[PDB]
Amino acid sequence: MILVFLGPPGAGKGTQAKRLAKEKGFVHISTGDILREAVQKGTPLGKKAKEYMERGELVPDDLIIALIEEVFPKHGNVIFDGFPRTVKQAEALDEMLEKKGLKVDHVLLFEVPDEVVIERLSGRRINPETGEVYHVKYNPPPPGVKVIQREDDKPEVIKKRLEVYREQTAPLIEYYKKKGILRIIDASKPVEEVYRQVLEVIG
Ligand SMILES: Nc1ncnc2c1ncn2[C@@H]1O[C@H](COP(=O)(O)OP(=O)(O)O)[C@@H](O)[C@H]1O
Ligand SMILES: Nc1ncnc2c1ncn2[C@@H]1O[C@H](COP(=O)(O)OP(=O)(O)O)[C@@H](O)[C@H]1O
Ligand SMILES: [Co+2]
Repeated sequence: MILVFLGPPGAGKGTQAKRLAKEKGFVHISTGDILREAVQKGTPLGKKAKEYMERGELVPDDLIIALIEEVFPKHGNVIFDGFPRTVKQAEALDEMLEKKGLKVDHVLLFEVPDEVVIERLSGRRINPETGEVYHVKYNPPPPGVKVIQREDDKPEVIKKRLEVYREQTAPLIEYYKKKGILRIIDASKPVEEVYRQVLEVIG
């Protein structure tokens, strides 16, 4: 089965997806994670993407659409996490799945207010050795463990990513609600609670 996790940055989409992949064996496709690997490796995608990312802008559709083609697994259930981000991306995803006799089964919309997303992101910390994600207030790193804060988690960039989310990504809500596959999630709640609600949604 094929899920899309949709919603603003910091809503908790990655936290839930990684949890789901791990416990239920979903294939977790994180375009954010994939892109950062590429940038850090200086691949051609990496080198081109870098500037858009640093600046809180969207990497161009064609690049991302091709990236998805590359990583989409022949078998397994799939969580799309951070893709699609635009209407053009969603149209292309539909056609790709189609050629494979597949489709998007559920779009989960992680609803959470602007106020909450700023607190989630500004406090997001990463363990660079394992890539485990933490938060200063809600799930603090173990003492003596070194962690970084991502550049795009800075206030100015956060502001721009929110803006980008509202302009380009938010119209996906109506796009999927149209298909009758959009389920709403209350992403404001604690992790365990948001998680139980994700499980109930997907049966
Ligand atoms: N589907 C996509 N289409 C275009 N660009 C993307 C996509 N996914 C990620 N990116 C780029 O990578 C950056 C980091 O993505 P992501 O980790 O999903 O952001 P967030 O901090 O909101 O989780 C995005 O701001 C964007 O520049
Ligand atoms: N339900 C929640 N309540 C409180 N904090 C959360 C919750 N879900 C995630 N977080 C924290 O908020 C930050 C954003 O989570 P993340 O999954 O990285 O966001 P997204 O993937 O939607 O961009 C992370 O630091 C994470 O540890
Ligand atoms: Co993420």
